[PDB]
Amino acid sequence: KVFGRCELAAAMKRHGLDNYRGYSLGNWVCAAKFESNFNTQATNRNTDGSTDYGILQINSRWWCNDGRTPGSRNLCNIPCSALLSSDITASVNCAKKIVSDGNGMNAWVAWRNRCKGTDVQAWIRGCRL
Repeated sequence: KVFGRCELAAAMKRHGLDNYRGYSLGNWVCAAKFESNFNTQATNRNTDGSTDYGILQINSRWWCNDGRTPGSRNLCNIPCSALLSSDITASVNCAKKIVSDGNGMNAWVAWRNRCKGTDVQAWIRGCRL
């Protein structure tokens, strides 16, 4: 599913991401924009042989099981394919664990490089939320 921006904002907010670990909803919307372009089906192989999955590009070395990543820990206890669903529940639950791991949203490289320090509230402008 390719979400609209405000559609995603509304779903993330319903699932309790706004202000989760102190990160406003715009941070989460911005991260999804630059991780996946709001596409739940996005997959991207990493250099280490792991793959990133879903709207928040969650990795198969630590967080989910894809059956092809040696050393996988599967800390979210889910198949990586659950992160590709049109229903973002599994991605949100896993993202809540990731952002709680010590480095906050720095865990998302695209957030660090493209969102952090910017006017992230622009990402929810115009939305009825």
